[PDB]
Amino acid sequence: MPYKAPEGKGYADVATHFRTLIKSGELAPGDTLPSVADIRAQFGVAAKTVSRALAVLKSEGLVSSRGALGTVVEKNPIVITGADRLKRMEKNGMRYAPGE
Repeated sequence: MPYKAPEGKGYADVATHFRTLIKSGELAPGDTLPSVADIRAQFGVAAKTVSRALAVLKSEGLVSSRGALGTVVEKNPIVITGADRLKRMEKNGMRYAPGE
């Protein structure tokens, strides 16, 4: 784990990279949130910034406060009914992390 420092980005980059964690990451939907340390290296972001995007990850990263198993990532599947919402047909459809 390389502690990757945030050069000039906020909780947008983490929200973006968290969408990857939820894919294969180890943090699939149905698993509970890791400590900020895991994010801190995966997200080249500040160790407070994870806790920032987390409030977005309720809709975005699919997480919800679950007072049983803990802060488990299965809240609200992002409104994806097409590739437009996730890939955006405005921009080029180049390779994204398909198994990270």
